[PDB]
Amino acid sequence: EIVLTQSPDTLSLSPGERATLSCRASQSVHSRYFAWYQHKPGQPPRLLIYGGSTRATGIPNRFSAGGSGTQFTLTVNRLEAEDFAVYYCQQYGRSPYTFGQGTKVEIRRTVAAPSVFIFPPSDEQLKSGTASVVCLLNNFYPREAKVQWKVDNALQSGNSQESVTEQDSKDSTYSLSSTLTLSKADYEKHKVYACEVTHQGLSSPVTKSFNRGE
Amino acid sequence: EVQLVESGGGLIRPGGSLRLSCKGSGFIFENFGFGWVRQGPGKGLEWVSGTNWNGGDSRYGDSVKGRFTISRDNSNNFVYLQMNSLRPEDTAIYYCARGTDYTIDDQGIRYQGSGTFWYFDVWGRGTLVTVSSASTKGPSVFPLAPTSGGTAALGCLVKDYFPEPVTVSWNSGALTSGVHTFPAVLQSSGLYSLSSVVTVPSSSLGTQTYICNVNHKPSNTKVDKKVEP
Repeated sequence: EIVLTQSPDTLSLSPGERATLSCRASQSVHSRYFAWYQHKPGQPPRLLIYGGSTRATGIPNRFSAGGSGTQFTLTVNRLEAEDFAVYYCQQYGRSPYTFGQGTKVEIRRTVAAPSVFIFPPSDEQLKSGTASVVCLLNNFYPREAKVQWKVDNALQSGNSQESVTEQDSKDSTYSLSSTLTLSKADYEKHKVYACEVTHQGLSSPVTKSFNRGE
Repeated sequence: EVQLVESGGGLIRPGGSLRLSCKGSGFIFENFGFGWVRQGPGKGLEWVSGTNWNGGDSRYGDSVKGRFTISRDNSNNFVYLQMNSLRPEDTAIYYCARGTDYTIDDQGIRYQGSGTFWYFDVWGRGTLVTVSSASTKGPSVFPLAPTSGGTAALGCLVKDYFPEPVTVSWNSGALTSGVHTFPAVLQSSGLYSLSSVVTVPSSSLGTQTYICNVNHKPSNTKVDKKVEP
């Protein structure tokens, strides 16, 4: 079964710029058995290209595609706002037909450091017998940000989960939560809790922390 | 005028069955192939099934072969997806989609009107299918109590509900500026969790009260919680 691998994973571009998306197939596919789609959150996917290089109805000439063998490309000649979205290739050379994993094209803006906050477990949640520590990174750009948890200075691994909003429609920033989940028993066993954040807009990593019970 | 409307979504337990329907209008339904495509949470597009104009040629993604059957009724313009022996991994948004209105034989001859399922030019808005053994449950709402970038921040942790979705508002709903509600995360327990947060002036903490209004209709729950510095 043919596996399609798209690259790069994400592009940060601005209207008027060119985007070039690539798709590697794990087996040779003939030039004419390829399609590309565009997909924005909350809306149905949209066909852009079929037959390797043919534009779908209504699709303007700024989109073009082609390729053969094990590499196919889509180029958006000069980006507009609606073009910021996820793009997928699809092969129909051989059943089962398959899609690539997607490449995101996102809006480039000026650097914005996160505003960083840490929230300890509430009394309520503790009484109920669970313990969640939340680290908030608010309104930042670019997307890349490293969040590390420390408990009594021991680096944490495998016990946190990050959630991230869509790029903001007005200001093109992201916000992110990192949530550290502990048994109440372990929470009670330690004192210092800390979220350390590394990001382009900070001159060095920022740590927010609290001492349990203070 | 041209449209595809899906129906039949919903929550089913593992091992269960579910049937999806797609009604086509505004085009000559008989000429076109059709397919189903899905997108699981945080995942990309996955090709599920396709059948050609007269339903003679039908094919399946590897992960659903056997369990899923596509069919069509060219008389009433429906395409269907029968999904049996459902698994947690089948959880996804399912899209009905229109295929081509031609095909090409091994000899390179093109047949106008004999559509198939090579690619999809018209897509339904999609219907959600959730496969889980989790019991319907309302959320626990916990306060996230309060400076960075000039402000304070506070929020509500809405934890352990099923199913989605929940909705969050602040101070009854007049407060939208600076509110972020995060995408839900499915925890190991099979229940969902998220946080809702909002940034506010540090001086204004003492003066004004902050309450989050959390609604979870599936379990007809409503909860309002005050966050205190």
